[PDB]
Amino acid sequence: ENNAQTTNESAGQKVDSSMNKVGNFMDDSAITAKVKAALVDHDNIKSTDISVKTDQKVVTLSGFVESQAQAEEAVKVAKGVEGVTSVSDKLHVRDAKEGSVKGYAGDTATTSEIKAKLLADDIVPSRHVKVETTDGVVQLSGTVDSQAQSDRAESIAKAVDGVKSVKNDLKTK
Repeated sequence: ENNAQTTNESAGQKVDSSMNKVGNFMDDSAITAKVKAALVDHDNIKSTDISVKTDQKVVTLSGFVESQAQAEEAVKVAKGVEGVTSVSDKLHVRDAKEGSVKGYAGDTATTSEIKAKLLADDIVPSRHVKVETTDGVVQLSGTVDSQAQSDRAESIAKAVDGVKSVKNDLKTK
C-alpha cells in the first residue's frame, strides 16, 4: 500500500569521558591492583579462591588454598609488588595433607627394589635374571654372560637394606 516503516530509539553506551584524578581516594586500593596480577601469574596459586585487599599499606590474603605452599607463595608474590609495606596471611588450607607415610610388612619390598637396581645396572642382565627374597634372603636365579655381571648383581643384592644374606644362583654362559 504505502510506506510505514518502524520507530526505533538509539542508545549511546560508549561515550567519551576524558577525565582524571580531581579528588578521589586511590592509594592502598592501588596496591591490590598489582598484587592480583602476581597471584594470577603463579599457576602454583589459585587466585580464584583468594581474596586480596590492601588496608593501610598492608595486603591481607584470605581465602582457601590447596596446600600450605600455595599460601606461602601467595604471601611472597603479594609482598613482591612495590607499595606494600606488610602482608597479612589469613589464607586457609582446605585439603588434607600428611607428613609421615609408611608401607607394610612384606619382604617382597626388597625384591621390588633389588630388581630396580639390577635392571638399572650396565652389566647385570636383569632381563634374563630374576631375583626373589625369602625372610630377607635375596636369591638371584637366571643366566649371565660373565662373572663380572654375576658379582655385581650380588654386590647390589647385599647392599639393599633389609637383606640378611644373598644367594647367587645365576649361571654363566
